[PDB]
Amino acid sequence: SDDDIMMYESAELKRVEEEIEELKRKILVRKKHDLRKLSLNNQLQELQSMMDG
Repeated sequence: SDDDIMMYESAELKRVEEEIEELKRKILVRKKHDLRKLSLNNQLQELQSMMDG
């Protein structure tokens, strides 16, 4: 059964692949999240300074 083992490794490779695609999807969600968070942080700073002077 060395082609049973091979079928197991083949199934494990497919699973890891789907994890990497899922991970890549997360990272992209997180980049857009963090740009938006940065952008908001700047808007609040401009606002604070506007009330300052």
